[PDB]
Amino acid sequence: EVQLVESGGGLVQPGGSLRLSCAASGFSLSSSSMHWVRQAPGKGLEWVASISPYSGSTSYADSVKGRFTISADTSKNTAYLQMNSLRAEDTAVYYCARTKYHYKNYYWWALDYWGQGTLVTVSSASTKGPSVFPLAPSSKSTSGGTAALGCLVKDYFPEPVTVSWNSGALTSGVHTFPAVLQSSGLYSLSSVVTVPSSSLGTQTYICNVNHKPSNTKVDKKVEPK
Amino acid sequence: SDIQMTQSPSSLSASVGDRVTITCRASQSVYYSVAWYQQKPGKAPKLLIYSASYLYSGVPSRFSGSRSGTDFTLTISSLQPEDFATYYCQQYRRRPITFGQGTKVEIKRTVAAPSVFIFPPSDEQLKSGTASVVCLLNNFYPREAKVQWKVDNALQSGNSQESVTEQDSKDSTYSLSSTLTLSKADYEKHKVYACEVTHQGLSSPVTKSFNRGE
RNA sequence: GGCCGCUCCAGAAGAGGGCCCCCUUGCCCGUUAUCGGGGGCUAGGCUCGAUGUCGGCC
Repeated sequence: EVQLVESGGGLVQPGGSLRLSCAASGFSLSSSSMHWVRQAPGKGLEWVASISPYSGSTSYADSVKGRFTISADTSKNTAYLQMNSLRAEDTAVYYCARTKYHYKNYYWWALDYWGQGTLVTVSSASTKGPSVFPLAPSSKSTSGGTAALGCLVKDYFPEPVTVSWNSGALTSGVHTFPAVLQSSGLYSLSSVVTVPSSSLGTQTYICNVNHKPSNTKVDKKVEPK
Repeated sequence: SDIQMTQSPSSLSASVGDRVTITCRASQSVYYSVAWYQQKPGKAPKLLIYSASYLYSGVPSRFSGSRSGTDFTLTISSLQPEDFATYYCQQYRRRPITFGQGTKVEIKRTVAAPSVFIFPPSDEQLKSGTASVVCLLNNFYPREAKVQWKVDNALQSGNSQESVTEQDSKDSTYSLSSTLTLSKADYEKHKVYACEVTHQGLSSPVTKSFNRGE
């Protein structure tokens, strides 16, 4: 019956602002302490701020003191995290979480319910669609009677990109790798598939690359030497 | 002086029915103010254990924690398939609350060598001034693998990035992709582009390569 | 010198306090809040006090 729903995450440049929201149902904010904990891409968990809505008390991690402000509105059963002067190193999934109040425990214990998280990306990078290049099946890079081919989805921003093959008809043996952030601020990633070498003449292989933030759709056909 | 929580091991492999132990050491005493969380990819953490050994409502009894000095232990007595996940410890003895780096429990399976494949940059990309050379390591286990890029027999460094998939849902293997990125000018300087893969499943490293043009 | 005092000065000065360790909060306690007891360490850094090597008045 308990739900926490975060909203307000998005893309913004350094020095900008965002206001997160944490809508709670199934329990009352005045019977809890509310927290924001962030998870940077690939990294662990790190606490940001906490608030006791019953009393007004708040606390902050030393790295957001004076930039972020946690607040709660009991008339909306919601908590908020105003984020000013965002830097790149604030990029993360931001979760809110409740600690339940127990009038016998004499202090706040673990974080016993977490929301789904909202993504905050802080970057100077410009929104841009990908360039798709074929990863050509080789005449000298067969594995068995099995060949690998693919397509490189390069220099796009922000995440995410969707890739399918032959309009979704080809799914078996597909690996679409996690994107990597290059030093230029743009993402790149490859999707690959293994295929019978004997099918290299008769079957046509086309990767369908879609990037919503840029309305960019590419269909790239990959062919041998 | 924040209290630091250091989790070990960084990851471990196990099979259904096994007894799994994860440990977490506090930089100084935290009495019994420790909690343990489970988190699965692209999902929220779930509280398992609080006050170092107390079972949270709804947490199955195969989960248990204990304390020895500043060492804290999460035990799963009989690993079930839905427990493959990342586990974090946390202290709340003192603010700021702090988290361990997390322990990933991965599915055990038998060793499998990767199929290696090398991809020269497309002609299309070369005219735009950049060369990406891609090396694919397909369907291997365990995770640990090393890709060495070699250009005219010269060991490359700092000009490649790697990405790895999660354990395949059907056969639990990994696949890795490494991209070597060059200025087109540097690419034209050299002939032989080699990808040398080492892995426990390969008795000797596998080199895949091409020559520019030929 | 007498009387008064601690605003300045001293550290010549105690107590609070602080840090660490044990006890699953364990006499009584506990801000919607992390204690208490036991142990070890801590002095001039804060409060409060005391003092003179201080100050005020006659």
